[PDB]
Amino acid sequence: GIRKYKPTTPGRRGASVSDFAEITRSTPEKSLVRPLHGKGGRNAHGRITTRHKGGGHKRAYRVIDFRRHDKDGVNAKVAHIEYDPNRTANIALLHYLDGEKRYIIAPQGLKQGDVIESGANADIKPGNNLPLRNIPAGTVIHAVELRPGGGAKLARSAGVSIQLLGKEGTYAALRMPSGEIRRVDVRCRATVGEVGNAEQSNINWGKAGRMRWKGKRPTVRGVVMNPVDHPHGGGEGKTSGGRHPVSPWGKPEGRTRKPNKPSDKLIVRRRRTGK
Amino acid sequence: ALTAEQKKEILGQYGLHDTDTGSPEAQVALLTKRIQDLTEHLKVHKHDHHSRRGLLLLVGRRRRLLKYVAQVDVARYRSLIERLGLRR
Amino acid sequence: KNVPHGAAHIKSTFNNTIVSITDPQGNVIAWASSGHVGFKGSRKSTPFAAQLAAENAARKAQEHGVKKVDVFVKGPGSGRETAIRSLQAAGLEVGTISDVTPQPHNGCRPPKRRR
Amino acid sequence: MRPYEIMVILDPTLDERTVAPSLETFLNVIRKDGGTVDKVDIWGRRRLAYEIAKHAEGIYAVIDVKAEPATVSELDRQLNLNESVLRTKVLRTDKH
Amino acid sequence: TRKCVFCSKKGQTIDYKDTALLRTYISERGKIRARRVTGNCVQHQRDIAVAVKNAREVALLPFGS
Amino acid sequence: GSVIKKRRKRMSKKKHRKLLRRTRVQRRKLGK
RNA sequence: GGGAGACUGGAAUUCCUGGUGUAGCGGUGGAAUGCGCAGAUAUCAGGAGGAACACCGGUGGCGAAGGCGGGUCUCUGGGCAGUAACUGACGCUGAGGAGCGAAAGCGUGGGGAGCGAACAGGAUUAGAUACCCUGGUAGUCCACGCCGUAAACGGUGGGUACUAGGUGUGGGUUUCCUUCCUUGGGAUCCGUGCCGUAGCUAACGCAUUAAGUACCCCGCCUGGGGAGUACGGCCGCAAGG
RNA sequence: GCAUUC
Ligand SMILES: [Mg+2]
Ligand SMILES: [Mg+2]
Ligand SMILES: [Mg+2]
Ligand SMILES: [Mg+2]
Ligand SMILES: [Mg+2]
Ligand SMILES: [Mg+2]
Ligand SMILES: [Mg+2]
Ligand SMILES: [Mg+2]
Ligand SMILES: [Mg+2]
Ligand SMILES: [Mg+2]
Ligand SMILES: [Mg+2]
Ligand SMILES: [Mg+2]
Ligand SMILES: [Mg+2]
Ligand SMILES: [Mg+2]
Ligand SMILES: [Mg+2]
Ligand SMILES: [Mg+2]
Ligand SMILES: [Mg+2]
Ligand SMILES: [Mg+2]
Ligand SMILES: [Mg+2]
Ligand SMILES: [Mg+2]
Ligand SMILES: [Mg+2]
Ligand SMILES: [Mg+2]
Ligand SMILES: [Mg+2]
Ligand SMILES: [Mg+2]
Ligand SMILES: [Mg+2]
Ligand SMILES: [Mg+2]
Ligand SMILES: [Mg+2]
Ligand SMILES: [Mg+2]
Ligand SMILES: [Mg+2]
Ligand SMILES: [Mg+2]
Ligand SMILES: [Mg+2]
Ligand SMILES: [Mg+2]
Ligand SMILES: [Zn+2]
Repeated sequence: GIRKYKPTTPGRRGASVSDFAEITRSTPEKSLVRPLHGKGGRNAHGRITTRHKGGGHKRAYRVIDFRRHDKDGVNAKVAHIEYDPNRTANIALLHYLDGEKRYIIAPQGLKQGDVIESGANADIKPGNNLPLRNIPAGTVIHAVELRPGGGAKLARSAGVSIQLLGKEGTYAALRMPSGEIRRVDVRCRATVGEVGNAEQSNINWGKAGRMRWKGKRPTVRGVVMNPVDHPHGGGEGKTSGGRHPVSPWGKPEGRTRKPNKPSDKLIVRRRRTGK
Repeated sequence: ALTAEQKKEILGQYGLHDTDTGSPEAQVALLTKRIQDLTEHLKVHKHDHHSRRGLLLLVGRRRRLLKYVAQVDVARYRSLIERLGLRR
Repeated sequence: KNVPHGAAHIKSTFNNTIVSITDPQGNVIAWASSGHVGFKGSRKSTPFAAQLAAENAARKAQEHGVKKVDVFVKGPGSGRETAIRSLQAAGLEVGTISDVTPQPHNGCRPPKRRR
Repeated sequence: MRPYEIMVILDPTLDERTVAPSLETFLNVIRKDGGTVDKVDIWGRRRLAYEIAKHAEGIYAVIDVKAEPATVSELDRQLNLNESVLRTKVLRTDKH
Repeated sequence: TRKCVFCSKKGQTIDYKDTALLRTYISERGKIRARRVTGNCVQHQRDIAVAVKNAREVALLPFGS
Repeated sequence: GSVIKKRRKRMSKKKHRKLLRRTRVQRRKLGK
């Protein structure tokens, strides 16, 4: 759920925080943690290539299993649900009967002690991962591969899910969280369920400093820059920019998907805008 | 609703004699069971207002029976409260 | 093209009449409407206008060789019987008359009452 | 333990000789759960009054079980996940 | 007016299985016949109506033939 | 009784609601 | 069809994809805006999605009232009859108070097919901020809160006893006539209608489901307007109560 | 279809 802060200070008025109710353990698996460091939005040239990044809390990477392909038939039990800094969803530590320990995105409703299984023979129960071929149409799924063996790429953020609409030949038709309908190979893997932590979107961060903790630097509006800095810059007093809205690099607001991408053959229709 | 089995068990414990089903002690004990079970139901079904009205009627009845017991024999009243775990 | 036996779909509403002749597979071979026979406005809802529309579609169907027709009528208009009669008189055989006005099992809210 | 009558409509593309074994395994859920599986009447291929999942016909089975509510709901869920099952229908067969 | 055949001592049980029994109480349009026409009592008419609806869902009877 | 009686009340109520509409912002600013 | 949760069924509207096929379709009292000719309407097949549940279905059932109708399952409230096994006046009503409370509206998050305040055009007209037409946004739907009003009406507070009958219908009991056919008929208990005595009423009407004959408790009225308004206060996010 | 007022 969401816990609302009391208005004891201007910075806290209106703000809220996760109740972290699903969290069972406060520390990660040592053997599944890798180091991570901040990039500040700078690339190999040391140039800022993504603005508004830097200054966030230090965090470590939990190795998430996005393939789940080498454990068909080996059941696992959910040992813990824990917080991950690197994504909106929570993560579930699985103990396989192999004695292997792996992290997976925690689906909605998955509790400690549940049994999870993988592969063609698995039951259609939240957290079970199996080829789309064996997933009946109409089911809600997440963490879907784009290419067989490529690893889960779609529907990974907290609360999101994909609906498997149907199967025809080698392809399954999927409705994306965005609403776009697209085809994927039926050999591609998916996990049954929605993604957990769906309440996170309702959090009111409350104050500038908390976004700084999350690594977001301030965004200066174009209209308050000078012409040399931004096409919207300039003018005496307040202005609307003095021209059609453009990026800081002058690109107009239009479609930016490249024409004639090969994936255009797999896309049935694009998302609808302003429905 | 209470089954014949659950009713027999409750009456065997709180009836003042065998075959007793009508004494306030027996009735309050039956009411207390019903109420507990209905409270369990209303924890799951928050919006079942019609069944919760039934609950309030059972509560009112129990109160009146308890008021009768206290009017007749305070000793039986205190025994009944403590034996059932009621507050008042 | 040629087809010996077909179906006639007649949709008669309070404003118009639309007859279409079709193969049993549902592909339309000919059609006519009260506006296609030159009636405009309210005149195109009269039974006489349904007569002419049914006749015109029947003639166009004879061209493609239709001999016998089963008629499916819907709608609440006044050019249903007239249309059946005009199909027969224009030289088509009418086997079955079946009425298939779409009826909801309590579905979408009707538009509000006129006053 | 309450009596329940389960109607199942199976794929007509199946063979009837293999229908009976496949239902029996599906019904083990009840026997492991402590309930009974009395009668598994298998009607033959009949014409459906309307097409279901593009099928004009299907195989009707009637299964009478005494079991706990939880176990019969588990059975139905598995049945509806099976590809060969088209439509199920569970009816409690006792007063109220 | 006419009596309710299910109140008689011979009255057949009403089950959604029995397509041939239920056929008595639906029109050729497939519609459930009014009790005022059939003579059924209130209780048995309810049974018939429910049995017919269950029969339609298990595709033993049509939705409006 | 006669609808006349209802009509008298109707008018008074309607005019009051319309007055409350027109003064809504004024009542807030003067009530602060 | 008393309530709550979960799953699920078909018809129809709309859209989408693809056939067939053209030049009209749509709408009215009569028209025009509108949709088409860039391939509509119509017809056939497949897909998506939301909402409401035809027939059954009634001046019929259930609920304190508001209200409640596709099916299934799970959990759950009340009522009625029979038997008198049990308790032994434990009853009735209830100032304040608490809870429930149509629709509209409000907050946050979903959903949005159809319908549709506002809003556009078209028409009508002296004008037409309308009625009619074409569109169309909030909303209508879901989750969790808030709001607390309705001709929330039987314009009839609750409990109890008594006071001609006749006749429908819903739920139980029972005696006779007997085929034992059974809407055969009687008695009895509990609902729900119509018609009618006595009695009551200004009249209309009510009339064993009273507005009759009486007893107990509560609420409310005291000429019409001003006004269910102002002021104060309480409640509400606001509307406002 | 339309038909305001005294
Ligand atoms: Mg470097
Ligand atoms: Mg930025
Ligand atoms: Mg996180
Ligand atoms: Mg945010
Ligand atoms: Mg800024
Ligand atoms: Mg400057
Ligand atoms: Mg420049
Ligand atoms: Mg200036
Ligand atoms: Mg967006
Ligand atoms: Mg019944
Ligand atoms: Mg609900
Ligand atoms: Mg087309
Ligand atoms: Mg079409
Ligand atoms: Mg009281
Ligand atoms: Mg009071
Ligand atoms: Mg509402
Ligand atoms: Mg508003
Ligand atoms: Mg809202
Ligand atoms: Mg909203
Ligand atoms: Mg309109
Ligand atoms: Mg409330
Ligand atoms: Mg009032
Ligand atoms: Mg009402
Ligand atoms: Mg009143
Ligand atoms: Mg009275
Ligand atoms: Mg009576
Ligand atoms: Mg009378
Ligand atoms: Mg009077
Ligand atoms: Mg006044
Ligand atoms: Mg006031
Ligand atoms: Mg004031
Ligand atoms: Mg004048
Ligand atoms: Zn009967």
